[PDB]
Amino acid sequence: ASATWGAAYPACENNCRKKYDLCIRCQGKWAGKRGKCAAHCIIQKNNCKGKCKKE
Repeated sequence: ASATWGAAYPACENNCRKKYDLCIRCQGKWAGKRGKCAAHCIIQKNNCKGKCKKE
């Protein structure tokens, strides 16, 4: 009706969805930082949703 967007930029955000899932290196990279390997990486896919989407 009005706020009909998302299929124009999708990548812009999808990139962080993959990223979030390509960032959880709870092993090695996050050798013990597990608790945050997760949270940390999820806030990415989510921050993205505020840079590409309006909802």
